[PDB]
Amino acid sequence: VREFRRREQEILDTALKLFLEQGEDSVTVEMIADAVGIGKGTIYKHFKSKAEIYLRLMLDYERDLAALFHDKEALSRAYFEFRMRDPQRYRLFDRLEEKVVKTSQVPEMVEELHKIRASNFERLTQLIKERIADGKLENVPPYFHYCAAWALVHGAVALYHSPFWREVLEDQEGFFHFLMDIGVRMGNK
Amino acid sequence: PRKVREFRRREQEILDTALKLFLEQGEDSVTVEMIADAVGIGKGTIYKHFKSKAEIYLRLMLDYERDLAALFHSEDVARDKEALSRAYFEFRMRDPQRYRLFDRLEEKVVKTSQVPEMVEELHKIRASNFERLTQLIKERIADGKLENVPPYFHYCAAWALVHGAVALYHSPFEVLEDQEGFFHFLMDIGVRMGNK
Repeated sequence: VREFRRREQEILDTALKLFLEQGEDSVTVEMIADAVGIGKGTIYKHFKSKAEIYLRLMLDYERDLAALFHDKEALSRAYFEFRMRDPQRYRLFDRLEEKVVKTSQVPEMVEELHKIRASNFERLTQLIKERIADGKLENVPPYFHYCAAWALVHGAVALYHSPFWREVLEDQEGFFHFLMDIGVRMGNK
Repeated sequence: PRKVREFRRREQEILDTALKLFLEQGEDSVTVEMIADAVGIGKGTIYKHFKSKAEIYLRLMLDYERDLAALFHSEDVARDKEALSRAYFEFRMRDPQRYRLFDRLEEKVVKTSQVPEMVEELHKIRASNFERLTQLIKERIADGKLENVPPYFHYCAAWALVHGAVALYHSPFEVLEDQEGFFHFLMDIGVRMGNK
């Protein structure tokens, strides 16, 4: 029943933690089975392969993003918070783009991923257009704002994996909120 | 004199040619003999300038750092602190292929035992450039332009924006018509981020 959920989200949450601690190529399905305490027979009733776990973790990420779009300033801020919390996951997903998404594996899930990604792209573009029409954002093509936000998030994720960040940068949580302020205010009219 | 001027002219032609060949065919493919042949000299002559490809690598990086240092000697009759801040983003964001090349060379030659005198040189100029850029930040904070947060906040934000812009230009994303207007939009954003 609802108990199917406990397992599912337990394989999901275990797999991801495993993937980020030890690299995803090293993590096999038996390992996620032992870590949660079950056999790979029971793994298969939930996820027929690790690629289904890969895709489900990405589909769940896009679904949480979509939930966010359901105060435009507070929304723009909560979008940068969501994109920039957890840089490790963002990098895992960037890698899975070439390892799983751009292949013939789990094609029904990959097809749904494209659909929710195109839909999320449209929603954030609409937020940009409304902030433009509200006079907050500069009246340039919306992909100016879209690609600027893409660059800022991408470079912030890269920054979090750097020796400067983990050894010289002091107040990491204060900097995090500074990054998000910078995100809300960029391109402002 | 003449002999040194033609020496330095050929050195520069070697560096211009090596860099072009590196970006066109991937640096790992390009031998010194490929470079010498491209400039029309032999191996014996190119050896008189750079004893190995690794020395060409390091010299290209040093040249970059000396270019950045000279940016910080812009006179104020021509560059105020806001104009200098714009010129830094301009210098940083033009040439994404070279930025991406220099990232790879960091692993290949800088963090290794090849050409240790040039590498020691590189870290010294880098430290001076870090101090120069931090100074510009602190002067813009004191002028009321930048938000009064630790200066490394602005430095890391500037790093993140340049890094992401370079990755944007390496993406398959026809998405960016009017790449010149967006380039000047990105520079305004650079100048304006973290403003009070």
